[PDB]
Amino acid sequence: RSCIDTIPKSRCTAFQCKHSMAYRLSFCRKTCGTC
Repeated sequence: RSCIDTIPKSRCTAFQCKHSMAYRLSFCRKTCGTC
């Protein structure tokens, strides 16, 4: 189970991490903690 972020965490900030899953889905996989 290997996933990698491919976004600026900046985008998956606390404000979009639990708001913009569009990043926190599989863009900020680890970065947020969703993969």
